This record gives sequence, C-alpha cells and structure tokens, in this order.
Amino acid sequence: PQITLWKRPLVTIKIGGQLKEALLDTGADDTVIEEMSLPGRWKPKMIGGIGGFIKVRQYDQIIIEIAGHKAIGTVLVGPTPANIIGRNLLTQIGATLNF
Amino acid sequence: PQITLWKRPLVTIKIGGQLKEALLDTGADDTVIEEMSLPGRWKPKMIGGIGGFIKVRQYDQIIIEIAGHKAIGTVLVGPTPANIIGRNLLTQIGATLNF
Ligand SMILES: [Cl-]
Ligand SMILES: [Cl-]
Ligand code: NA
Repeated sequence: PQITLWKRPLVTIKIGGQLKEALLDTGADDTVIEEMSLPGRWKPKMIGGIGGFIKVRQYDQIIIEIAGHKAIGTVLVGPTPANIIGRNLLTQIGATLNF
Repeated sequence: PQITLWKRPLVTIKIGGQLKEALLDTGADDTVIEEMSLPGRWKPKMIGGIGGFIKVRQYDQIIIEIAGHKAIGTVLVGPTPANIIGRNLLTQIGATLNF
C-alpha cells in the first residue's frame, strides 16, 4: 500500500495468533508492544521516548505479521502507551518513506 | 525522494532562520523541536509518548522548509530528546509510507 498521514498510520498485526492494532513508526528504532505473553527467554533493554526512559523485555526471533506482511524479529514488551512497529520490522516488510 | 529505513530518517530543516536536523516520524502527531525562539503567540501544551509527558510551547502558523519542501503549521518547542517532524507537517510535503 501507499499510506498517507492525515490520520495515524494504524494497521493490524498478528502476534501469538492474536490480532492487535499498531502504529507504523518511522521515528522508532525498535518495535514495542503492550504487555502480552511471548515464548522463550527475554533480555533487558532500556529505551527512550519523548518523556524519558522505560525498561522493556526483549524477545528475539518472534513471528509477527504486519498488515499482512510476514516478519520474524525482535519485539520489545513493556509499558508503552501504544503498540509501535519500528524500523527493525519496517525494513523487513520493505517500507520506505516517499515524497 | 525515497528514504529507506535502514537508519534513522534524518533530514535538514530550516526553521526560524536556523538550520537543524530532524527525524521524519510517522508515529508523531505533532512536530517538536528543541528549545529555540519563534515569533508570535504561544500557549502551553503537554505531549506524551514512551516515557510519559513533557511540557512544550505551541506556536501556530510557523513556516518551515523540510528537505527542500516548504510547509506551514504548528510547531511545538521544548525539551524533546530529538527534533521530530510529525504528521501535521509530513502531510504537507506529500510524504507517504509505501510497502
Ligand atoms: Cl498544524
Ligand atoms: Cl495527499
Ligand atoms: Na503564530
């Protein structure tokens, strides 16, 4: 698709067999999702946002579908105000910004 | 241009007679710049995201040039960790996300 930005670029994702809404975020290095259960072991990570820093759980090699496009990569889980798809997965699905 | 997302999508902007670097951020509703002077009236605002909220000054009808493209809109000024061009100005330069 070609997604304009008059509204927030929200898409449906599928993770763990469940559908969720998430924001396509070119200003995010990483993908961050609200609390949910993911398999395997996690590693610690500190991330920064407009307000300061939060601690998250880093899960690697997670299967995730983004607007119908398959990806497998790192997902951070923590107290984000919104589910965000960052550049680590935007690159996997071939996303570019154009103007 | 077409901008890939292998690295942060930073561009040069001209605002307030000043050149700055800023991040093209589809996950931001609004444009937020580090402390600087702008002309005109302003009013206070709180904006939020991953580590909570910060207080900014809201200036309306500010002319900006973003990678060579002129636009006008609201610019928020305050202690942001990064200069960000959000959707309110991305739309004006015709920016889309494509995949
Ligand atoms: Cl505006
Ligand atoms: Cl348009
Ligand atoms: Na003004």
